[PDB]
Amino acid sequence: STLADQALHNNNVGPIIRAGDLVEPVIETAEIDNPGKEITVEDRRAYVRIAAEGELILTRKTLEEQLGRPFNMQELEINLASFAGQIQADEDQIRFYFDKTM
Amino acid sequence: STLADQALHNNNVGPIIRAGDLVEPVIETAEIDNPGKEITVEDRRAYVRIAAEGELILTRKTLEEQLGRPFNMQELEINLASFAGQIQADEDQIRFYFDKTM
Amino acid sequence: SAFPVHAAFEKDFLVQLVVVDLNDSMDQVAEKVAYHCVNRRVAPREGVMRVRKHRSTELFPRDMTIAESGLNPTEVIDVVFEE
Amino acid sequence: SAFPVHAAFEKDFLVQLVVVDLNDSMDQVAEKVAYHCVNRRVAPREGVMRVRKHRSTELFPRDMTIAESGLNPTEVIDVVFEE
Amino acid sequence: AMHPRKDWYELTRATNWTPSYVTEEQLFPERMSGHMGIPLEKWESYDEPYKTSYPEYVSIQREKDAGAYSVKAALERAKIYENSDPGWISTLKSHYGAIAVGEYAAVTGEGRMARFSKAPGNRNMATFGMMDELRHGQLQLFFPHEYCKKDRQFDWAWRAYHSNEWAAIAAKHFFDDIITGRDAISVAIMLTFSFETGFTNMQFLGLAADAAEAGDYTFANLISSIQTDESRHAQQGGPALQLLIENGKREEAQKKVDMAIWRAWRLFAVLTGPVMDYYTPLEDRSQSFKEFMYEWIIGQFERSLIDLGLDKPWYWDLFLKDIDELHHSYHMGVWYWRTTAWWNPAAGVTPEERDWLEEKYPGWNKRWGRCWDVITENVLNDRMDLVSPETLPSVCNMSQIPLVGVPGDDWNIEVFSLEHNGRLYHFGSEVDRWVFQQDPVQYQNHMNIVDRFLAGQIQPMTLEGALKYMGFQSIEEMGKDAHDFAWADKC
Amino acid sequence: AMHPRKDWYELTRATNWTPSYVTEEQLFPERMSGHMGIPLEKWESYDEPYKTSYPEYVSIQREKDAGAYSVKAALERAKIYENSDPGWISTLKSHYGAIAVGEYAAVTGEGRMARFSKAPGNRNMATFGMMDELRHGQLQLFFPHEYCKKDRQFDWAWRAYHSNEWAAIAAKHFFDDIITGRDAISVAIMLTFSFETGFTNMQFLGLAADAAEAGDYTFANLISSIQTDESRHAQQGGPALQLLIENGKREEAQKKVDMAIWRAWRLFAVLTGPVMDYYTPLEDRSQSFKEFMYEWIIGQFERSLIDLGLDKPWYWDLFLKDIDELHHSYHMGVWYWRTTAWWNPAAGVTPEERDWLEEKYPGWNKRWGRCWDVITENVLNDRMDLVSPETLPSVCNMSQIPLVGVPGDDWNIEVFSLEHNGRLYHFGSEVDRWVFQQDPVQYQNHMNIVDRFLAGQIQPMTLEGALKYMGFQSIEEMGKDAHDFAWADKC
Amino acid sequence: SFESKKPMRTWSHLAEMRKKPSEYDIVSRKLHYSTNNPDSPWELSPDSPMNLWYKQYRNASPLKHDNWDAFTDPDQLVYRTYNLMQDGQESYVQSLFDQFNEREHDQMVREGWEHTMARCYSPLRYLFHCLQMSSAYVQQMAPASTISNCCILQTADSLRWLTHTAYRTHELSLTYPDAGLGEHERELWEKEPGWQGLRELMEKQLTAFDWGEAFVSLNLVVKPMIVESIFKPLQQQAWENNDTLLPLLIDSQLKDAERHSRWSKALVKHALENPDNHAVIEGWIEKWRPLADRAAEAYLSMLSS
Amino acid sequence: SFESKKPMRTWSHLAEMRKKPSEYDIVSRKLHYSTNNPDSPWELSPDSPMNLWYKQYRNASPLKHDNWDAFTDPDQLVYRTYNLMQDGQESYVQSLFDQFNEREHDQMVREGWEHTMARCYSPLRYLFHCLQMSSAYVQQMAPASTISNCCILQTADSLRWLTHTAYRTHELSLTYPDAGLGEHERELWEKEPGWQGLRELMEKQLTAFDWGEAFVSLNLVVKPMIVESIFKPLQQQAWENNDTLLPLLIDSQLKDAERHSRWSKALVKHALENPDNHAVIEGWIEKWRPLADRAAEAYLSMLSS
Ligand SMILES: Oc1ccc(Br)cc1
Ligand SMILES: Oc1ccc(Br)cc1
Ligand SMILES: Oc1ccc(Br)cc1
Ligand SMILES: Oc1ccc(Br)cc1
Ligand SMILES: Oc1ccc(Br)cc1
Ligand SMILES: Oc1ccc(Br)cc1
Ligand SMILES: Oc1ccc(Br)cc1
Ligand SMILES: Oc1ccc(Br)cc1
Ligand SMILES: Oc1ccc(Br)cc1
Ligand SMILES: Oc1ccc(Br)cc1
Ligand SMILES: [Cl-]
Ligand SMILES: [Fe+3]
Ligand SMILES: [Fe+3]
Ligand SMILES: [Fe+3]
Ligand SMILES: [Fe+3]
Repeated sequence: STLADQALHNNNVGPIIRAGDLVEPVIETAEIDNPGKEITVEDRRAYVRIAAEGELILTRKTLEEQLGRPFNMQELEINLASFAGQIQADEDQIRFYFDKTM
Repeated sequence: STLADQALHNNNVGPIIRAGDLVEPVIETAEIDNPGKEITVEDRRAYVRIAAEGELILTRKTLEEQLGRPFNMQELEINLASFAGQIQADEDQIRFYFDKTM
Repeated sequence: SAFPVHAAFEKDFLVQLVVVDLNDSMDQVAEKVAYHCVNRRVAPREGVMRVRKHRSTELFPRDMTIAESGLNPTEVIDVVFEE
Repeated sequence: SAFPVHAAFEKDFLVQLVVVDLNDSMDQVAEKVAYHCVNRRVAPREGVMRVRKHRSTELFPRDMTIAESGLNPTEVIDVVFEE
Repeated sequence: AMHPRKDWYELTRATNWTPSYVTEEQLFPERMSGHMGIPLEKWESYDEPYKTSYPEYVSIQREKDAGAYSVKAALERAKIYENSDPGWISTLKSHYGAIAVGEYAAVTGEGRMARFSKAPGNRNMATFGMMDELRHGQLQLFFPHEYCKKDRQFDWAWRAYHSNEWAAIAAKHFFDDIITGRDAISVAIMLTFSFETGFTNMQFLGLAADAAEAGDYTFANLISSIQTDESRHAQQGGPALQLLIENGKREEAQKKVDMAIWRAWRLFAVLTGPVMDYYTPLEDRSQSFKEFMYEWIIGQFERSLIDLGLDKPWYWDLFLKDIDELHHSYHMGVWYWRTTAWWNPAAGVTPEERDWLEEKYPGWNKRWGRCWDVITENVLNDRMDLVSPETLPSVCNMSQIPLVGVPGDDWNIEVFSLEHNGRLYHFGSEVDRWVFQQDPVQYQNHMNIVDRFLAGQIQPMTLEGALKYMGFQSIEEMGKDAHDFAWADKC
Repeated sequence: AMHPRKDWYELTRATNWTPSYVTEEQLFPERMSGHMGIPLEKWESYDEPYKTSYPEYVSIQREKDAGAYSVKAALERAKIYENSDPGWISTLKSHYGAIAVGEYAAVTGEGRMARFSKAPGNRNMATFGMMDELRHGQLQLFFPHEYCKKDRQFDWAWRAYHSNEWAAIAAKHFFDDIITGRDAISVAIMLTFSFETGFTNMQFLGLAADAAEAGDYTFANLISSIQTDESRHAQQGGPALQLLIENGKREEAQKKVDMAIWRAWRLFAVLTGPVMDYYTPLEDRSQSFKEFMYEWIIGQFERSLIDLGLDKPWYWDLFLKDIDELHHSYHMGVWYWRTTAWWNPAAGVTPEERDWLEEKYPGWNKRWGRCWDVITENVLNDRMDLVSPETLPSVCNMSQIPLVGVPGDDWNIEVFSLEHNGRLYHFGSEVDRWVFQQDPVQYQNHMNIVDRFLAGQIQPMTLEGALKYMGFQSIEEMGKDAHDFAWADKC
Repeated sequence: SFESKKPMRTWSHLAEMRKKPSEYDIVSRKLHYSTNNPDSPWELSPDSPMNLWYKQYRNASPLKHDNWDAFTDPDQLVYRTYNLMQDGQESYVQSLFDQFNEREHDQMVREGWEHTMARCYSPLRYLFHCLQMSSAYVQQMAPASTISNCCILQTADSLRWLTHTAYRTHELSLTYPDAGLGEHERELWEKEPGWQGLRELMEKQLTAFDWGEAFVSLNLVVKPMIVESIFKPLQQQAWENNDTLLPLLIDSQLKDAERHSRWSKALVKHALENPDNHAVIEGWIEKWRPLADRAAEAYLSMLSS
Repeated sequence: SFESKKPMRTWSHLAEMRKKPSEYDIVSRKLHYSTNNPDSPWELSPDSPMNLWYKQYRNASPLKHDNWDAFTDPDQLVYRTYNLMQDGQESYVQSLFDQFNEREHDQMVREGWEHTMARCYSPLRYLFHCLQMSSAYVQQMAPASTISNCCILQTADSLRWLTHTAYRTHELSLTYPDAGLGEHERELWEKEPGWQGLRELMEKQLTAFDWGEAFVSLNLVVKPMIVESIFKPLQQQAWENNDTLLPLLIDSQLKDAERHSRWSKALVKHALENPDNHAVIEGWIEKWRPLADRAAEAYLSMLSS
């Protein structure tokens, strides 16, 4: 429960990307579109858990650049296996975020 | 529960002194024997709740000086209605303290 | 053929022992409970009083008697108003 | 005069259905439970096996039969060793 | 020269030995000791944090009593009985009745420890605890005794525990469960830790603040001096808890704490709740019941419990909701059925009080206020038949207090029922049902006042028959409205 | 030019209207809708955070399937069936059997919402959810089908839900309670929020990591693509929860979440627990079951639940203790009674595995290890009669899984029993008993496999009779030790 | 005793088939386990609310058959092939929308056509969503997975049509911002006489809870009426008012409607293997047809006025 | 009907007394409500463990009386007056300890006396704590509060004597650090022959759970033996060995012991109002006296050797 309390008391948000061609482009995009947030990456081979504190944005424009081919934001669904945080998504970007601070 | 969480997450320790001749001497002693701790006092007329963060010491010697008459540490029981924290007490002093930090 | 139930009336603050009769209709059960609530602690209002097993969704039919209901003595019922 | 009980044996990981007899002593109950535990998942040991209602403090007497015990079918018993 | 207590204290508790002519288990039977199979040797680690010695105890306690009695003697002519608001007088009547003979029963909890605890320091501190509770029983008989000649309701300081009155059965069912009806270790944890470090501060210090605001110094001085003893002997529980945890009994310890806190809570909600938010004059209400709960139970007690390594009880969120709600309903029931109390409940619902209630419990007027609106209308129109009951409340088979909920605009009430050995029981909360299921042999054949009424034990089966069964001896003893409905004149 | 979805999306969910030819309650009956009396107008505020539109859905889903099927086709000759550790093959067998036809039952939970939810956005997102679960049902039949010709235990991908096999009854009793047997709003909260944002990540991503470590990319690729759909349709629950809280139904919402999480937990402990800590080869164990629980359920799901304004469940400390304990016992039972499973449990107790287990769960060898020591001795001495059962386990009347505890040095086991309408029920936890008491009409006349055995429904009353009742059709289908006890050679 | 048996080439339930099982057979057939136990469809108390609902509105339906599971979608669609087909159709529709918008098609419709669209076309989003809700109901109640699968795809098709309507309502409003397009459809559905027969029909159809009556009222009465009395007349009117996009859009929607008609007719053929079903089906058609007829009549008079 | 009655000058149970109730009467009399209901002493299930304990070891005791509550402590002590009295006695003892220490009393005892103290005096802390534990047991079991109050004060007195012994054991060790004072008492209590009769007596007395037998074995057998065979012989030996402090300390402890004897004898007098009690009391005295006698004999031979 010390372990459990510490596990629960996080503000980590971000995409969990399944293995495939979106892993590195999303990590790169997370770094670029959240300047001055540290991005943490946990590699589980079948998926990668990418996080930041409180808010993590992915913009279509940056993702397209990092992926290296035409990309529409809805396409991320092909590779977005899960996510931490609440989600706000439109044609231009996706925001993972929390209302509260623990 | 926001209110309750905040009520629970305190590290306040200290004596609750019932109305009588020990109230002001104990407040004075708490200030003197814990230099560089802020002492908080809540007056409830029938009793006064005196606290500090983490640890509050009362020494017999200071209490005797503030009370103005010969005083043995065990006598505090006449006026110690309750206390916050765990207690460690001997002929020379009483310590109110917590093991944990919330 | 006295039959004790525990009854909670809509908007009241407690559950009370109300002694009804084995052959009372749910309509008659409702009235006997209301005696001990309406105009004592609960404001009177228009509408039809219905009886259900405590916390239930299903209302008993108005004409159904307590013997037909399958309720056991000292079980808890609510008396509420149709929406 | 088959009598089903649910039995938890000391040091084992589960409760099992054990069918005993109405006129079995607690000693005989204990042996029938142990058949399904000792040397399967529980190491044998010295001492006397005793029977109690699940979680109880009070042990049934060794010579007491299940019919004399007042246990009901499908109630849970523990089989433990005297300290 | 004299030698300091630290140099010889260890010898006063070097009293454990290895039995030879009887077994350890015969000398300390688990049913009376509650050692949970933990051997004697492990109990020698027990270290009471609040020590005293015999010569210090008699000297200090002599001083404590000389002050309590001196203040009482000096203030006899202050006309508290005649000049105080009658709701304050009802507070004294309820306190002495609910408490005096319960203090004396606590002698027995402390004696159970002094004989049957395997921890030598516990046996000695329990000996002082025996003496302390003797003090408290004797003080709280002596103090109200002078009022016998004024008011027969003061006879209940002695009489209550000898009766079947509903509140006295609720008190005895609780104290007999946590104090006198369990093994020494259960007493250490349920009584000295859970009850005496947790809840008694509400009644003996919380109420003391109100007493001082009310100008009743005899009473505020008395109850705060009593709590000075509690602060010492209550420190028997923590070391027992620490030892249980160290010896692999944390789960058993936690369950005992969780059960005792809940049982204590429902009783304080019925006694202290209505006192603090309704009987005490508005001008004398130092803090609300909820505010005092947050100071004493949440800020102080729960923080201590966490420091000792226990967890918040499973029902914590339930408890917090209950603090906002339960006692308003309990007050309403006690007032509506006032004739069955040995004190005079004050309604406490003048417009000025209702404004305070709304500030302290937002949403109050749309809930309990709805019921008080109907009651107030009836009183104003002199429909008095509608302000007295003609049936029994349904009663919890654990707390012995009626089954209540939230009334008015967002009406919600829930009864938690249980079949057990061919009998149907009803409980006022999930937690009360859970307490029963923790130890059904403690409770299963107990019958609450409603169960007895339905079984033919109360004859005649009428309000009057119930009152006689409950021990009332004259028309004057039955509870009435404290102000004889004078509060309606302000509505 | 085309217009962006934001400019026309509102019109796709402007579908609520005021009924006139039937009443609102006839069109949305509470028993199927679960609107808790909240009027239609209030449901128009529902705002699904993970939107799509029909033309995007068909395009994207076309791509998702083209990849899943392409990878399967490309890896057909990789010899997974022949070359994988048999414990990995048993993992596939258990997954497809426990899951395929349950996915197809989830179509019905989503359909219940598409027809009966009063929230227009929910009805549309549930329409996509219907399609998603159709996908998942069809994928998880198509993928194992190729193995039918290799191994009859793969027939259970289709057969399991059509049988009375113990694990299939446990799965159906859970899915029928949370998915197909309750109103639309209960489905939103229990299925899409509690189960689909909480627990399914364990099986569809947690296990995927192990699958990738094991070199089974067909399977890891399949289950992670499936979870991409779940991530979308699972976002139906949060907005429903937010609305319930806003409309004064927080307590009802909280109770539904607390019940669904517990029910899901006991099932995952029996399926995923043994897979992660025992069946998966030691070298392929990306993290322990407990470590994955702390990542997905505690760090991710519980933090989300708090962000939405709900409270930690009452039984939180119980749950955490269960994570350290329950699945080790469940694994032991599934292995001991392996003949009643349609997969081959691996024991997973070679010395090297026991060292890992000890590191991941300190104290393991003194508890479960004590039982494995006896089993291991019997296997080594070829006392095989002692490694197969001759009676039934006692079974929980909620989870349909056996009643277990902690074995070995600090033996502790507890059954929580209940009388209800002249019948005795037994539960594996306080929480399972509580779930029953929350809604007894859902459960009261259900009979578990043991109840049926005692009632004469299973004939003959023998191990063989039980196996035939459970749907086994040939000697090859019954579970055996995965490695035919070859693991003993390392002991 | 337990005998040794060899691995089967397919699922045990299909192992006796003459022909090699298709993708359709493998992934679609005999998936409702809720029909196995007449006394408790679901693995719960046999008298739980949903058990009683299913025993009443599925098991006890007058429409009866000893092997509903034998039903086969004549199109044999599975999720995979449905998305392939519909991605093609939707891509075509999106390409039409794009090109017609480039040509400013909406600007050149006959004077006043925007008003006819606002009254007779844009409130169809309500009617289409009713078809969606109703299809979902037949899905959850149908006694074979092969029937339910037809209903799921039909539910998705109804949402497709709703989405076309939403998109085109919004688009048309951009050329014609003063016709109440995207603003007054609920008011029209609720109060306009031409919509009232339709709204009355659907509110009542949505409360027919027997699976057989639900299927017959939806698929054999309501939906063929929509093709005859709504889709085709609108194409005719569009042609008289120089709307060349609407007839092309409706032709794509009609491919969906004709597929729903095909599986519906296959189900009727399968059901009529039981002679009792003829009277059951006929009587439901006669119960529902007058509501359908009045629906169609009011709509057409609204459309042609 | 309920009649009007005037306020009483005292509690209802005392209102009929001839004399004005004393402080003692008001605060001490008839406080055990656990004797009111023979079938459930405590307000719990009538067959709860502690209800059964009380029905067996209190209610069903052979020692019987129809009004135990009428018992009166001849000293009529209440908590307040007990502390006044004992503060005086303890202050006197502390003053003796202080002054005798100033005079270095311990240095001047006869050669070897420190060894006699280490063997015959310092292990008394065990015996005294046994009296304490046993007094607490009679307190919790006694069927009247006036009896229980005598036992509470007696428990406190036993702790007083234990505390004197601890203090003096430690003090003596300061002058004589090589006699095992404060180090070897448990070993002696457990293994030394002279202590074995005492230790056997107390282990068995502590397991006599019937309230009447507990009272008789403790107060009428064990405690008078301690006065006769331990306290007085030690005073004699101290006098022969120039220990002038020990006789003065023992005389203060003897005032306590003589008070315990007074209430014990008052209780016997009260009990013997029932003629049946003579045989009950006599038989318990005869059961316990040989253990007491052997206790005393072994101790005295240890002391005089
Ligand atoms: O609008 C959306 C864009 C991308 C995702 Br992923 C989800 C929704
Ligand atoms: O040793 C002690 C000194 C003072 C107090 Br208060 C308690 C104990
Ligand atoms: O006498 C009563 C006490 C409390 C309630 Br609530 C109801 C009646
Ligand atoms: O008949 C009765 C009415 C009220 C009570 Br309280 C008891 C009995
Ligand atoms: O708690 C109770 C209140 C009133 C009665 Br009558 C019985 C019990
Ligand atoms: O078949 C079984 C499954 C789990 C347990 Br635990 C026991 C038996
Ligand atoms: O007789 C039996 C033995 C084991 C099982 Br499993 C079932 C029946
Ligand atoms: O969960 C169960 C495991 C084994 C049997 Br047999 C029955 C139920
Ligand atoms: O349903 C739609 C298909 C294509 C476009 Br562009 C818009 C809507
Ligand atoms: O019991 C004692 C009394 C006085 C002193 Br000094 C020491 C001990
Ligand atoms: Cl519970
Ligand atoms: Fe006290
Ligand atoms: Fe106390
Ligand atoms: Fe799925
Ligand atoms: Fe899903």
